[PDB]
Amino acid sequence: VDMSNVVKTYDLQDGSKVHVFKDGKMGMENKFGKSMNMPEGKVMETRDGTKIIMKGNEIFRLDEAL
Ligand SMILES: [Cu+]
Repeated sequence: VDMSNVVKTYDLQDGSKVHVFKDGKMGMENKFGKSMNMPEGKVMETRDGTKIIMKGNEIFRLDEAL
């Protein structure tokens, strides 16, 4: 992964990673570095307990206010 152009990574509980790039592209790799299609509309939990959903090429994160 070209981490110098990655602005945010989400480290998922299952060891996969979602990477969001400076130009707005997004990709995913499993724990072995194999590319994955991103599951749109699926709740995914991060290692620190955050939950996210990807929809319309955007990341939505559990509202910390609640
Ligand atoms: Cu995505």
